[PDB]
Amino acid sequence: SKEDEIFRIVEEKNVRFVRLQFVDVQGIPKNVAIPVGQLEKALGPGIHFDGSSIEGFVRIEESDMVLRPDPDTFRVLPWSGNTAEARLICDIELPDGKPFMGCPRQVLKKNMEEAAKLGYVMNTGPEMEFFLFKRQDGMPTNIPQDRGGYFDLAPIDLAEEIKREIVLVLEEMGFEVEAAHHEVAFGQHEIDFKYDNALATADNVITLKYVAKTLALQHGLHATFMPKPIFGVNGSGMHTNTSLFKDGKNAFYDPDAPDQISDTLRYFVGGVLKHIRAITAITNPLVNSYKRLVPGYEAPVYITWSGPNRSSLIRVPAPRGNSTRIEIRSPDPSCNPYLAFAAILAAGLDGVKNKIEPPERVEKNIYKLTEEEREKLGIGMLPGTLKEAIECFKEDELLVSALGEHVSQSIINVAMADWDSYRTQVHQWELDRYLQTY
Amino acid sequence: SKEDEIFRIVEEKNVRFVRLQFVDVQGIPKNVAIPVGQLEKALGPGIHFDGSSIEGFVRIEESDMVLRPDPDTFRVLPWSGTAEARLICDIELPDGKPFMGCPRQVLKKNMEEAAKLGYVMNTGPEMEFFLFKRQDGMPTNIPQDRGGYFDLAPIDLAEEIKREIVLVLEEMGFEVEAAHHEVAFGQHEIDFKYDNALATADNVITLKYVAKTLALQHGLHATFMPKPIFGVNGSGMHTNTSLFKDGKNAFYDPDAPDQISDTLRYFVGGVLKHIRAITAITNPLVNSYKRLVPGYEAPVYITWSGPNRSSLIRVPAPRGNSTRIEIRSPDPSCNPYLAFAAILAAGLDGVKNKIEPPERVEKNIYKLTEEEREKLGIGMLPGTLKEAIECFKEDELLVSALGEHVSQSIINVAMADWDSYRTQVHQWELDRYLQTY
Amino acid sequence: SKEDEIFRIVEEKNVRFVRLQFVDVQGIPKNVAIPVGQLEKALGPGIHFDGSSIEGFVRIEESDMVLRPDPDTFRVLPWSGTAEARLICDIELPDGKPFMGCPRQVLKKNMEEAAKLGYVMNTGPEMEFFLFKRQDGMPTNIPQDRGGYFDLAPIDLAEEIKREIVLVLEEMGFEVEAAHHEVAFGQHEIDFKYDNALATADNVITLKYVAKTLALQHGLHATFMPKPIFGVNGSGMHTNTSLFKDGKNAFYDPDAPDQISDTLRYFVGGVLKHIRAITAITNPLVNSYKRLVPGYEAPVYITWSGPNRSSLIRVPAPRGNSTRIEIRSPDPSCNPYLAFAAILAAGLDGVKNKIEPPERVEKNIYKLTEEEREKLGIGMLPGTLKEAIECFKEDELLVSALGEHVSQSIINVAMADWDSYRTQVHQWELDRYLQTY
Ligand SMILES: [Mg+2]
Ligand SMILES: [Mg+2]
Ligand SMILES: [Mg+2]
Repeated sequence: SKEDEIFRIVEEKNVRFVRLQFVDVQGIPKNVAIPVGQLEKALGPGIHFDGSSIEGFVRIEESDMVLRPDPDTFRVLPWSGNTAEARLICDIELPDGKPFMGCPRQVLKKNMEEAAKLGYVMNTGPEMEFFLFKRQDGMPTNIPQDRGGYFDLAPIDLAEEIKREIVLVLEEMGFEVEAAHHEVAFGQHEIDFKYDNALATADNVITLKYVAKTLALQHGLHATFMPKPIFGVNGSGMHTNTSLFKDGKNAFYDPDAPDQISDTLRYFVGGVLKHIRAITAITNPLVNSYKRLVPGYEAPVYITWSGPNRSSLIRVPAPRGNSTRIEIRSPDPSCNPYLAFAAILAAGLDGVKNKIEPPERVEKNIYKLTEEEREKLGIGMLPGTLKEAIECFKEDELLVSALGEHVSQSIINVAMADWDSYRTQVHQWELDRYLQTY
Repeated sequence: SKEDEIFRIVEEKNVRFVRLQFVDVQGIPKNVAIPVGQLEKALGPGIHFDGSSIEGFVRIEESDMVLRPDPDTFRVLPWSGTAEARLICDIELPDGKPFMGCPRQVLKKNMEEAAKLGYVMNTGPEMEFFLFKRQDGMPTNIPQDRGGYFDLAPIDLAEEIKREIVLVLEEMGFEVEAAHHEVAFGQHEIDFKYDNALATADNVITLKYVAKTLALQHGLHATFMPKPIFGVNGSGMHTNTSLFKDGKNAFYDPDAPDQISDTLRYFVGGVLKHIRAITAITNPLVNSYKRLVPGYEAPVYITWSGPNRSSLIRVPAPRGNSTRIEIRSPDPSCNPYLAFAAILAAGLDGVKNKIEPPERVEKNIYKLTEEEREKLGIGMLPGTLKEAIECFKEDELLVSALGEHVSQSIINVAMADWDSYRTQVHQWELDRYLQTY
Repeated sequence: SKEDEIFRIVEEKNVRFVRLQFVDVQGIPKNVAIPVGQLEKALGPGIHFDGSSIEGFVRIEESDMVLRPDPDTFRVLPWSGTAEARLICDIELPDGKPFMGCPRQVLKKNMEEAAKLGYVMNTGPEMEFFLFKRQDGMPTNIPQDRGGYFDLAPIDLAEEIKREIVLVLEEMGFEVEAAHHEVAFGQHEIDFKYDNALATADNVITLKYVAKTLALQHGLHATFMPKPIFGVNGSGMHTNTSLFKDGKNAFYDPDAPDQISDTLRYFVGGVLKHIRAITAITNPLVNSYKRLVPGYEAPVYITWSGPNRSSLIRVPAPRGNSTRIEIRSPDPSCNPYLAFAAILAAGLDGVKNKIEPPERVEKNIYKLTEEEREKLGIGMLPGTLKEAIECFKEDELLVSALGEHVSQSIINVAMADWDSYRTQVHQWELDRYLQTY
């Protein structure tokens, strides 16, 4: 069985500790370290723990929970020197064996199972943008490690060595990396890995953030997936490439169709656009996410879909065949990948199941359009603030049902907690603008 | 004539310079210094100047304007040298036509419309302000002391400067009523007697001028910013208002319940009707809405009541020629000329059309639940500056009273501040997300 | 095939990453790092990427491009780790059509046109560059030493790093000819053997990459900026050029005077004809014209001569298969692909139409008077970057050879730099005028 190979690897690689990973609703990694002597117990009945101290999980009066590891996610952490360490991505179950409704990974699993009913397997291949910042007195800052730009090369790109270190580590963990390059903003970078099913890709996203932040710390740096850490430079975003597969073939490809795109592609897009306002509360979960998604500026805030036009929200790149896909450009890397993929799959399937026609394509540069011109074309915009998107998310009956009322309420609780604090704040901008004059 | 006494004062006090004061749409004082030899020219044909560089005035292609001083506003600045004086001015065009973008002219227009019905509006504002330290010649938001409400020295470290301000004000003709330390650190309040809206607005601009000037002489910075420090009280310009007709207080009616005339209730009904749009004038800054925060001890909930200090409109105890309402939503950063005009037009709309106000609310509105407020139908003010500007655009009455020119200037400056504020990355976001994400 | 040997090298040298190199219109190197597992995909269908964020490439609405590597350009970077390799790429569109904005494709096109007549252009540039100190991790313009021409240690403090660069270059297949300290402080020059224009341009981009990378490893900053220090020499990319037809040097003719063929003179006549417009390509920066200053020891005067090192075009002594002309006006900051293409098209226009060059000038052109230069009809290059861009707009031949797309990109970036440069208030102006005016 799978558990036999796990213990075979432990004896050979001399693994002495296993980390039992999972995420809260926010997507922040959590783990318990156990000696390898408890591994038999962890893979059997599971390791109990107190969930009342995890964000958006359970209450104090019913706090006992259980970690149910996923055997396939077993990897050895390469940065271990005598004394190795391994990790297991876990699901959360209740003491009675019932799956915990609030576990984000279980949510994606549920939505993937529903998609399997209809014969669809959603593949996702995200484009992770991130920043590398300096540390000052052991504390992270928002100072770029280099002042380079798009596709730049050393000596303008000062992070070639650490990016080479990150990619190598990932490959050692079974990743198939496709490309790595310096992004537009100062000290911004992008690592792209090969598409996979939603669950494996989500596990990979959480893993990549762990590896990136870890090695950056070893270099005296700080990696951050925050959407808009610096004002005046490009924000980091998570362009999510998506495609549906059915009967082993790309369900989005249809050679006998215009532009060689099937009606399934169009209906999937129609559903995603139909719910995009509510989805943004998931894919752009921070107050800071809307300082990148700002109306009226060079950002994918205008609800449109087009061909290879990189100013719309949903792009349809040139490749066809088994590479036919759609690129959703609104999400940013701070989102919970399990919940983001779940919300996109739910909306897209709602479009396929119900034959939701998408709007006309907009092959023009939407960024250079006038508000009057946008009104004539009926182009709407995404929520402007976090509170705006949460209100939109509350009303989407399909999304709340697809994510579960437990998860949905936790997302609303943490968001409105951040907002109620942010709206009361007095920022430096207000002093710099009014203090001398008034 | 008035001009003759002005020159009598000049020779006695040996005034050598005269400042020609006015304000842009934002309420910021503007002035030109002319030698006393040019005073005869100013009080006659006026002094020409360039209006293209004043906020919300005229374009570059038709920029020549004329300052027309109001002789009643002549005062000698008590900080001499080489004495100096000042004149508040109305802005006119070269052809003698009044410039309908001038805020002071706007108030004059709405008051003339009130005079058509025989009404004269009186106002008396409670001016809250902060006294902050200067660091390297630049102003800061550090309180000059760490005292509180009605505190006495040594806790109150600004007694000597408040004594100087009140003295200067009284020398300038003010009838000061009281001064005291306010709730927040280094916060204070000076109250002066009421007067007609035009007089009171001139007093408001003068008080800020006197307070800010003397604060500078003491190495401090007086600011009328609404919410300069997070976590402490904010500055609020409570505005007491009353209408007078045929010499008597139109808000008083001894034969009525609570001795409140129907003109009072109708006036309140109209103010509450337009209060969502008035807030763009009375609370014009982005920072204004860090004091007018929903769900906190702040006059955010649209209600009117008696002496209950938690409602938006308060009707204090005094009756007779002292009957008044107190509007507590404004803050000191508003343009007093525009704020009084917007309140006057809205209140007269209530009287003109007999707009019944909602039921009073004498309970503690701050301690009500969101569920309780919905049962009583209590609404809220705009939450942000954009929200209020959007409500101000749709108010056809207010835009017509203030004038399309002034209204457009207000919208332009507000959306300018907003488009800059909404794109900023603030420290709060880095403190909240940088370490974990 | 070539692809088979690439994978043979990968296994032996244990290469794990491959960089896909190219350049924007400005000549700045750009690359994408792909794991060696993706190399099979790159050499087949190619690697797609976004071209909207590359300078002077494509718009946002049609941004999907494809990198198509040239297998001949595969080299292993001698600074290993975890070995790394690189491939120079041509940019194509998703439909397989070549992107006519790609500078490397432009040179290819003009070379194909030269092949139509049986000509192959050869180039060998003399690369002058500076070695500067780093302060707080940022580059500076402080010379690493204070030495001069052909100076030896300890005066020359960059012997160890030049030894490293040449070693790396030779390991990358370069045939290095000589290296030495140049005139200015911390200035140096490395010369490598000539080759065809495409090969040599790849060598130029590689040399700057190797020089700048190793300089960083030693804590320095190598810069190919034309005039980074006022009062010392500037960096110049003398460009030796020759044409080959039927395997022999087309510029050599033993039966002719000075053993110079008519093809040589006609080629020179065409280059001089368009040299005012070529300068926008060969000297593309504002800073380029602080080295090309009229009235100083700099190749500014449009002339051609023999081995006289003061003319714009020099015909060195070697004949036979070494007959060449040396164009001394360019500087290292130019895009070598675009510079070689502009020179080729202009020279072929001279050969095609038999354009007679002006009389040679074998005297010291720098020591001539403005009066003397007018008698001989000697012209001058553009004085500023705007002057050269205006001359480049009117050159219908050059714009057609480089292509309307690349030409427009060049004009856009140049006028962008100029509109920013012309509005600046420089320190020189404050030093000259602030105290007295
Ligand atoms: Mg990107
Ligand atoms: Mg008070
Ligand atoms: Mg030389």
